[PDB]
Amino acid sequence: FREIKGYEYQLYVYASDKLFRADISEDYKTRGRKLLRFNGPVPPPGGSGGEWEIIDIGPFTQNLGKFAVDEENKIGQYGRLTFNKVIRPCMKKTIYEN
Amino acid sequence: FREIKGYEYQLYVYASDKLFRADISEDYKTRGRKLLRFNGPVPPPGGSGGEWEIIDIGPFTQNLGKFAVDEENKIGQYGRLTFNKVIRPCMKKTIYEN
Repeated sequence: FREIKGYEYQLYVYASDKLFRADISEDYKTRGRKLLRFNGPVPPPGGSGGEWEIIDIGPFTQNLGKFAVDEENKIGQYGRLTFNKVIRPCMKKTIYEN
Repeated sequence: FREIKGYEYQLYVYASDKLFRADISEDYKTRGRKLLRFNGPVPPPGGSGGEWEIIDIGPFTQNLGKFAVDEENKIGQYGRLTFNKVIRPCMKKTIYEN
């Protein structure tokens, strides 16, 4: 916990006049960067703090993991994957209407 | 801010015995789900809290946005995009070595 492994940056980015969410990893030692997420268009953030909480890892959460693996298998970036389980911590963010 | 637009779930998921980070959106009204991120393998989370902070939107952050758009243009999910700007809030997470 003394040695840094890397960073993750989460951005709201306007491109072609539409708003996207993008996540970027940056390795500490090599400075190498990777795009992890780029989705939208998304609503602009409110001037107040987002609402987020850790949720349990019961059946609903396990099912989100199954969904994620099923959707990733349609993409194929990592070959054919077999879902094992979701572990703690799981986070839920609630996005409110303007 | 009274009406919910949807939720976002952030998971650590084991698939084929490797650990990935996955993010899922869930629309409130339709319950429709989308995979937004699935990357790894990633280190397992520590038993303590992750370290995260909001950072300014100066040149370094603008450059992360340019990177994100350049990388998304190599994917093409949204056509050819033109970077405009990164807006607040931008978040930085530090991932420490085990």
